[PDB]
Amino acid sequence: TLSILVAHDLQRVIGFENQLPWHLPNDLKHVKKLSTGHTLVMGRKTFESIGKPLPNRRNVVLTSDTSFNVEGVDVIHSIEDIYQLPGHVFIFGGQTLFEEMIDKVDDMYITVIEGKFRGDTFFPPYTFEDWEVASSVEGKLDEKNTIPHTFLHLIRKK
Ligand SMILES: NC(=O)C1=CN([C@@H]2O[C@H](COP(=O)(O)OP(=O)(O)OC[C@H]3O[C@@H](n4cnc5c(N)ncnc54)[C@H](OP(=O)(O)O)[C@@H]3O)[C@@H](O)[C@H]2O)C=CC1
Ligand SMILES: COc1cc(Cc2cnc(N)nc2N)c2c(c1OC)O[C@@H](C1CC1)C=C2
Repeated sequence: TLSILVAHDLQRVIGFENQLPWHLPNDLKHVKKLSTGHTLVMGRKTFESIGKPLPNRRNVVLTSDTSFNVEGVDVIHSIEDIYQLPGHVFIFGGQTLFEEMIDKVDDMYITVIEGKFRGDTFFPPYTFEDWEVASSVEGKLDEKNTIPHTFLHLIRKK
């Protein structure tokens, strides 16, 4: 199973200066629940943003750099390697990966951040005429999660 996993704001911002624009623990907890025990596929810049492989799952980085060899990371070098990997693979970012994979994945786990952030990287446009809402669940606000957000699970129609 091939999934996108992504947080994006009302204008589909995903990124600013190689970090997330928002502070939102609940969504990182969401990511953790989903991807633990499974595989993340991520491009190099995104990996460099996370810095270390995420515990307790397979971390796969897509890069052209054949020097690349990082303890705890699998390297692949073309998009097409993605479809080898076994099990539930989450496409994990960034803009270039989402743009490359969005027409190819079975389904997407999106967190809509109900906010307008300044960004420099974006999730590509998509339509609900294409994507059916398997679930929509409001995140809870609290001291430490103070931006409204909705967990969507969307499945390619038809
Ligand atoms: N909100 C969210 O859910 C998430 C947001 N982000 C954000 O996304 C942004 C990063 O996106 P972006 O800047 O596009 O970078 P990416 O993380 O998508 O990585 C870009 C790099 O990935 C590698 N790559 C991509 N496609 C290929 C390919 N087909 N073959 C070989 N290598 C490939 C290249 O690495 P190289 O040049 O080394 O060869 C390329 O430079 C950041 O701002 C980050 O904060 C990231 C993940 C999640
Ligand atoms: C671009 O930066 C990040 C992207 C991401 C990617 C990411 C974040 N949020 C969502 N919903 N999907 C994603 N694909 C993460 C992330 C990032 O910064 C550390 O942090 C980690 C937390 C510490 C364990 C997890 C994810």
